[PDB]
Amino acid sequence: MIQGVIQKIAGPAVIAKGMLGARMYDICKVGEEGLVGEIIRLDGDTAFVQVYEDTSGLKVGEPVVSTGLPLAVELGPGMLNGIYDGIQRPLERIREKTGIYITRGVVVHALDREKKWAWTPMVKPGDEVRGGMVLGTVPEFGFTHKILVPPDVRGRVKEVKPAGEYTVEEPVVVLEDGTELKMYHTWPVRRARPVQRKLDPNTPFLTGMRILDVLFPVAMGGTAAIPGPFGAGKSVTQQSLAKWSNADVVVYVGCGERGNEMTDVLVEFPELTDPKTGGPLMHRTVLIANTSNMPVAAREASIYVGVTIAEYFRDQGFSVALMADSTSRWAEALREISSRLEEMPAEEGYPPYLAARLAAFYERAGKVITLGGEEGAVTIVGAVSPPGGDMSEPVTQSTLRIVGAFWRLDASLAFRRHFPAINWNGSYSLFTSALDPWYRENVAEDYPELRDAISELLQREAGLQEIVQLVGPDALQDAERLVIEVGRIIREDFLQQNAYHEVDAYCSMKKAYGIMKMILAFYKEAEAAIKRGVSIDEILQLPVLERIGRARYVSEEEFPAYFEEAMKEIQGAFKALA
Amino acid sequence: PVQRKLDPNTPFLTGMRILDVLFPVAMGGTAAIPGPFGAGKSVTQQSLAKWSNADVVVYVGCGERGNEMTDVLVEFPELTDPKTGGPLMHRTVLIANTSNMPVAAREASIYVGVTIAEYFRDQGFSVALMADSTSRWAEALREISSRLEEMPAEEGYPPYLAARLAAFYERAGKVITLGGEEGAVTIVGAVSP
Amino acid sequence: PVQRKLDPNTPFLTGMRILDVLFPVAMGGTAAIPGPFGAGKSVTQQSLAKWSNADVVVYVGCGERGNEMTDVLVEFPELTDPKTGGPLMHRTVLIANTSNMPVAAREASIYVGVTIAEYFRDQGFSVALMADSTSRWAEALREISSRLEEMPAEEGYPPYLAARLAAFYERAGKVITLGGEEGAVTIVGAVSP
Amino acid sequence: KKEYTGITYISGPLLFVENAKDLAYGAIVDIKDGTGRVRGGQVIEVSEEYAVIQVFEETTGLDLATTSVSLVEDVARLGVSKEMLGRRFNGIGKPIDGLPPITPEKRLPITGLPLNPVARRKPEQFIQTGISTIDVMNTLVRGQKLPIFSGSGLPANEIAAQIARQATVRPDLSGEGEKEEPFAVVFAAMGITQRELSYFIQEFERTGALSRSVLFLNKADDPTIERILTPRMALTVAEYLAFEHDYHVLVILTDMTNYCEALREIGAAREEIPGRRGYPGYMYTDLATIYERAGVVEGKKGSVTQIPILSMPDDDRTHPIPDLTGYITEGQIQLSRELHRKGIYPPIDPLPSLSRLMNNGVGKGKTREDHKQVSDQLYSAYANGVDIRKLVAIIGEDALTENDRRYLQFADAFERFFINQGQQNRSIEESLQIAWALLSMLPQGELKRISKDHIGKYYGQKLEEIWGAP
Amino acid sequence: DLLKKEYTGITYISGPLLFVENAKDLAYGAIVDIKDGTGRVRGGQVIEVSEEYAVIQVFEETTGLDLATTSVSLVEDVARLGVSKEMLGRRFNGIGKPIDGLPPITPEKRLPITGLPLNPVARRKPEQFIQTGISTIDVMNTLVRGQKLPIFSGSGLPANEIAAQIARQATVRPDLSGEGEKEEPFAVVFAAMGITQRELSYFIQEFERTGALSRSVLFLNKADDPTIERILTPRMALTVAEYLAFEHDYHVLVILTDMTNYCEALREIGAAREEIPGRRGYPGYMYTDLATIYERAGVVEGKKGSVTQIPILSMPDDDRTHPIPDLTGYITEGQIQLSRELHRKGIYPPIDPLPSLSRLMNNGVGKGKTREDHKQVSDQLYSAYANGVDIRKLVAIIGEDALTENDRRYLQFADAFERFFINQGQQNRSIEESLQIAWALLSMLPQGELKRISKDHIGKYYGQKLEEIWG
Amino acid sequence: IPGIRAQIRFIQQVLEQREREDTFRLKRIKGKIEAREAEEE
Ligand SMILES: Nc1ncnc2c1ncn2[C@@H]1O[C@H](COP(=O)(O)OP(=O)(O)OP(=O)(O)O)[C@@H](O)[C@H]1O
Ligand SMILES: Nc1ncnc2c1ncn2[C@@H]1O[C@H](COP(=O)(O)OP(=O)(O)OP(=O)(O)O)[C@@H](O)[C@H]1O
Ligand SMILES: [Mg+2]
Repeated sequence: MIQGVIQKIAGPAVIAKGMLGARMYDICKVGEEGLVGEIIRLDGDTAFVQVYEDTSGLKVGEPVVSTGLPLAVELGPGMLNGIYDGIQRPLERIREKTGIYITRGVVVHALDREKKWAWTPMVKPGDEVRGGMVLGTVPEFGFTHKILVPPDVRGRVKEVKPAGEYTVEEPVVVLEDGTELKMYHTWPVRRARPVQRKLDPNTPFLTGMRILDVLFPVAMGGTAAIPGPFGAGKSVTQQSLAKWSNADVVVYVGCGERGNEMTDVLVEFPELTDPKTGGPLMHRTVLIANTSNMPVAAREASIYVGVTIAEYFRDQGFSVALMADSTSRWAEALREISSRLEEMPAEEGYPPYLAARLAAFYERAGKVITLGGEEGAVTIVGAVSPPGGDMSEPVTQSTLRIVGAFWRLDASLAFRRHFPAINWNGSYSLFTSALDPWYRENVAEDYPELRDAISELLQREAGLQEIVQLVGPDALQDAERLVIEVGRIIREDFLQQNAYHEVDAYCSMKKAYGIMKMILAFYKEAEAAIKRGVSIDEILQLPVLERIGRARYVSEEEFPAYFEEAMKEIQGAFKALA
Repeated sequence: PVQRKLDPNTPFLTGMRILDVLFPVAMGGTAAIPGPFGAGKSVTQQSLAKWSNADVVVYVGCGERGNEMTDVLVEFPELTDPKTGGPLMHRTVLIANTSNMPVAAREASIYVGVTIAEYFRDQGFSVALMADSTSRWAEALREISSRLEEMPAEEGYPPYLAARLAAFYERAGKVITLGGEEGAVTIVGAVSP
Repeated sequence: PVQRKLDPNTPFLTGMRILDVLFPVAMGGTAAIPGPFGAGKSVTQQSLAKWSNADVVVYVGCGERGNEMTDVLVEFPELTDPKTGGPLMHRTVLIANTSNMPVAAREASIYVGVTIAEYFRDQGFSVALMADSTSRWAEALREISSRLEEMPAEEGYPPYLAARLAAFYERAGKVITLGGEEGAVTIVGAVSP
Repeated sequence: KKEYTGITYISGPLLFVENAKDLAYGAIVDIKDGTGRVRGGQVIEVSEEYAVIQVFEETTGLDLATTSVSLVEDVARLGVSKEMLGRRFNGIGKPIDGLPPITPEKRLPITGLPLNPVARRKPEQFIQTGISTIDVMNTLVRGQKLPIFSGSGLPANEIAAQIARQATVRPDLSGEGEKEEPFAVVFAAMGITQRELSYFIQEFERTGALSRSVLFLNKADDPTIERILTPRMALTVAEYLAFEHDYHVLVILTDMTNYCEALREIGAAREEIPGRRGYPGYMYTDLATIYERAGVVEGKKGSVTQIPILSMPDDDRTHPIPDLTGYITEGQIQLSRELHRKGIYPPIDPLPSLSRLMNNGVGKGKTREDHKQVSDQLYSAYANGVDIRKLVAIIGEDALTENDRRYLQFADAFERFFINQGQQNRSIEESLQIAWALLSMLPQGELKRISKDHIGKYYGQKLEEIWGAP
Repeated sequence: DLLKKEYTGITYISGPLLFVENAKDLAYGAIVDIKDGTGRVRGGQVIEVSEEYAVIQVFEETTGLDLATTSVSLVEDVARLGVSKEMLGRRFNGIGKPIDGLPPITPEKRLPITGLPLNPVARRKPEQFIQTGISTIDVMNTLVRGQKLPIFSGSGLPANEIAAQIARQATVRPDLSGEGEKEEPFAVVFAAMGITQRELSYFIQEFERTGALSRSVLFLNKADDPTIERILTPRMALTVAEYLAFEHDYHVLVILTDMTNYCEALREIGAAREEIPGRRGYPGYMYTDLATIYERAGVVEGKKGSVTQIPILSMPDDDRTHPIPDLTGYITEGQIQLSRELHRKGIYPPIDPLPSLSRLMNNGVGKGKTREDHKQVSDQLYSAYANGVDIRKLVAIIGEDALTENDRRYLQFADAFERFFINQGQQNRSIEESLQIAWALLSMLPQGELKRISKDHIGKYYGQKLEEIWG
Repeated sequence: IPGIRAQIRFIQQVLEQREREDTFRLKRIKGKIEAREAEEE
């Protein structure tokens, strides 16, 4: 195979000579330790290699071999309830071999080769086969893992194995041409897994958070971005999405972030429950951890590994949520490598291709009909980390032009310990109009109008706040004061939400609808009272306000009775005055 | 070349009382007008063309929009010279450039205009030069500078912008030609920030 | 070299109430006095050199006016030492590299001044070092780095400016001398943002 | 034909090829790899020692030992035909609707030539978009460039689709006129997402607008060079139709912000020092070469009109893209976030909107006689109303005089019934009727900017005429 | 291994960089000795290797180096530090050589200074509450054992005093947690990067007063010391700290005095190397480099030791948007940000709680750890202080006469907060005292405004007046 | 209003300075690569 030697070592970058014939974006083994790398430039006989591990100690003259194939992921049973590195190495196995530290050059299989899986064949001899069709099933943590033909494989089936207990290395099915199909196949990460056809997003992605799921929703096949400065709550929001989202599988990609967050997920999620199937929450989760102090070149690989795993679970008919912990660190890694390549930068050091890469990543989302004819989806929720909190960075601006929802976080709110800490004025969604039928069917026939009424009230508050700053709250009339006060009620009792509570950490759609109805009814009553001359100061003391404010913490099961009583009490609190 | 430059001791009768009285310009002077939308800049410039005491009028649109350029190229033929009642264009040279013409032409527009004005001045005449949107010309200069990879000054303009502007404007003045006659070039430029 | 460094526990008396009361400096301390032009940096430092309680003063004019050095030379010979009662110049060392003198000599002036101050400290005196403009030393570094073609940090200054300033200021301190006597160097540094 | 195999360098989007002095500058090339896959590229530099190709799409499988380059075309050309109508392409002209490829009447270089200034003429006739706030207050005149400035979450795509489906000429309002004057719409989308693509396909298919439109859709995951080429091909087709078959083409360029970002990326890929704010120093000239392919020509019955739709990067008018677009174009239709959040669609704020050509396309013999004055009165009245709305929050409704209260109610009704027309297609007559109904609320004599005869003839109509069926 | 290979043939010396041509046998990252003509030996590290030459970053000044008599020799391929438990009580310099006159230490292991990533699977979740004795940290910005909680200081702000006080007062509360009651102290590793003599004198005097120099390792790079030696100092310190913690079951507290100086050294090297900068000239890899240091703290499953970091950095112009604080905050697990406004008013420790943060706080507070009302009390304190600041801004434009009664109560709360909770001087406040003060202050507000505190907690702790504590 | 105008002018000046420094750096590096190609290819 193509063999050469090292010419030059500068950080994660290795220049290899004697590599004529090496292909672009091929995996190569640098040095005697077989460090995995990727060819990013061909120059004469030379080849530029970015090494996915550390390079300290490497000398000039050590061998460099090209595998001949690009970065690939092993897809098959054995992935859920597991944590992987950026290039899909099981970290549990690495701890078993290494100690508490991650050492370089560990060769470990992505999927367990000894575990035995029960196989129920779905095909018989003489059956036609196409890529993506289902060859059988294999139970996995309460899921029915579907064995799928590789997307570019066809033919007829020679002999299917009888139902039994085998491993992923055994040819469960073999075709006429001699192709030996196993429980797992490999796929290049940088290639979008083919699908039959895309579908218009028309169902919501429930996140459990009121503000996101009500005012700034995201569809199942949708994409969202959550930018903010450090200390605003991106990680808490994304962990809440992992815990409480209505997806089937969750892929969490820790791209260049704190290792304590991955540790937190690993330690805590086994003690929690899956919202739908009721089992442990780690059974529906995959973790890709490439922390900040790990090799920088693998930050790029983490995103592709995560998206490919998500597309695989989508091809199995599931609905998947992909949580990219930081795309900003991916961009920073690209900038580092570009500096090693001595290229012309663009904007603040970023290479010209950053936006194309980001678009290619985000366009891999969506709701599809799989090649096998099921319906699966992938929802991407990426986080951006602008320097200084500035939203005019190239990464944040590029994300703005591709995502369907923008959850802008705010430093002023987080400083006040007001969470989720979402800036309402600078946030938006594009899936609201398309999700009206679903809301009418599954929440309430007038949910769209209540949501729009709250949007109207918040915009009225935003308009009046200019005058508030100019002259102060007392200078306003009574109706404007009521607009301000209802705005505060919405901020504190509806948009505010506590993630460390045993009740308010999750909110259903009907609970949000009930709270919104309570607020709208109160606003109408109070406006009428002001029209009949009641003093505004006397409205703020109506006891019903404490019930409206405490509704958040009511349990989900108890909520309907509380809400019926609250509507009765709202009618009473003004009816008595007459 | 000219034999001598003379002092500005004679007026440039624009025909408009406000300009000719409150803020007058001398023969061989220099003026500036901003162009805001709806301000009548077009009518004022056409009136300078019609009623000024200049024998020739050179009009330069360095980087105008296509529609403004067609407006000016459709209106000027329709005007009538008050002095003779013949077409005003018989004593006018029009230099027309649109935004999509080569940047070299848009930079050279004002120089072509000022050279032609100097030629008619040397023939013993009094010529009025009206350069519309010298800001677009400055934009052409800035693009050319970027193509040369020059270090800008201020809002990306090259550090020699003022030098070029002075070179263009100081070519105005009342003079005694090499033929011994008297002629002048009066420049009215427009700035559109 | 020195035997050991000590904790500043004696005031550096400047004769100016605001500095001596609200913002004191110890005898081996460091002070910076930035200000725009016309604020009183030079007058403040001259007053420090005239009335302070240092045995020796080393005044260093880097990239500043020559009239100031001329003023010092003309005036101090007819002024009295605060403590010893003799002429003021007899306790002053003047290092002058004015604005229009060679630029790279500013660095040498700073280093020469600090070294002479250290010498007199090693003789057991209390020495005040007045740097008239450290900004001009930074400018000299910037020019020399431009001739080296080094990649610049903020505002074109070389990325080691902070290190050089730190090394210069860290020569201040009250110390036990190699001969066992007690000495101090107090550096007041003017900055011209 | 002739294959070049001296590939000496591959890095990012560039590959160097030696002994290629026969490749013209800007020629389109094909790249075959070891697996036989064919990529595409463009010659970006030709020298006596090597040529530089810019590769569309990625450069994954390429190797220096099994890569060959062949010439496709010396000049990027587009095969245009009248059969293009009813078809959707991909930004380099390839069909993406599944239909057979067209047989061209001719092939034209996408980089058209500048129009001769002395061949132009004054725009003097209007296009009826069906939207009241544009038709009445910021009219559109054939040959104009009237961009839409929008924001991040605003519905610019929906407005684009609505104008695409509703835009028509009105030959009957211009004297007797000609009943048959062909009209076409060219819709150029740059860097759109899959959901937006599906939306556009559905919108064009449902109402039958496809039959009179040509679509050039470039996705955000498509190559950037295709994004740069898309507007040029759109305008090539538009010029062909207008100036060879007397069509009245309306061109919509969906996202010029995407085009500008792609332009900056391409410039940085060729080692160009960027200009102001990091954008190319020639962005002005490039935008001009796009925007100035519209107008009306002497002796030709056709015209080209442009509606470039750009998203204000951070709701900032001082940004390069909108500032330069303002230099080149004539006015702007400004979308307001306050109206959008208040629930008003289409959220066009008349106050910062301006149509620079409205005068020449409005008046007698084109529309109605009362159009200019009605627009002026609407503008002034709405401004007064917004002012009173701000003041009443501090002084109170009682403190206001009676005329001020009239202005308040007028502004509310204007927002509710004029701006907020939903998806309805309003003819100019219906819009003017609504305008007069809104103006009837103010007393006669406060209509200081409308002639007496117009007020007499059209004043008094109650709001019940349109309130019954809003 | 046992032989000395010497590389004459140096072709370049400029600033911090040295080029040596035929050095094809030098490993990337190796450590070398540079011997000049006079015999002085200077260090350096290989940061680029090729068949042409090797780039060496020098750790000292280049005065006296010539291209004829200068030579380069190898010390080791990977930079390792000799590590022994007997390093406690010793003072080392930036490159880890003794400066106290005692003999060089006999290593038990030679560990690489860069270290290795800690496996996320191996990590343990930090949950032990550390009582610092400072109310703003203890109640509202709780510090746990195994956390990276830096201090964001200014030019003249007293961050060093706060660090000394935290080291002096730190302790766990075994009684409140239910675990074994042990009184083992902290082992303090102290890394000074470009420290002035004034600050170093203060720190040394304070530690000597407290008798902590016996259980402390000091790595001192002063202001007169070479600038490029600062790249190694934090890594040496963290190597020692990790060794002690995860091989000898120590609870290590690491103080990194000035990370701004470290970042400046990084910028010097990167500028010499023509690295594409990020913002304000700092290298594009500064985030990764800072994470290689900060992320070396935590706790590991199945071991009793820990590492806790308290980095101190000075915000250049009190700018939180500057790259150094920005990246640090993106990496660390919170920050304690000082305020110059409170400093001018005389408040010590001048800690502004609104910009401060502690990520891991929720893991070390609550029932069974400190007390049940802790979290809600901190949330309510933030709410009330934010209201007070807003009302101050309102008064700045409208005047006190227009303030309603509730607004005046909030202003009075803000002033009392600043004067009695934030301002404590040098006093060790138990978490119970701090909670008591917080409660006495919250009692200045009507019962109903405490929306973040549960009704039962309000019943159990509301009402006590501030006079019962003082006066 | 004048104070906010002064603040705006200051911020705009700082941003222009940062842009100028970036352009200077880009010119340096482009010249570096060009000189590399011209001299040592
Ligand atoms: N001297 C004048 N006498 C009468 N009417 C005038 C006079 N000057 C201007 N006007 C009127 O005012 C209008 C001025 O606005 P208009 O839009 O026409 O200006 P413009 O000169 O074309 O502007 P710009 O050059 O900035 O594009 C003229 O069209 C005409 O209606
Ligand atoms: N303490 C003072 N008493 C009286 N006049 C003073 C005092 N300080 C400054 N001045 C006046 O201010 C003038 C300028 O002061 P000075 O020369 O010290 O400025 P500077 O801050 O050093 O500025 P520059 O950078 O221009 O040299 C002095 O000539 C004197 O007129
Ligand atoms: Mg001075």
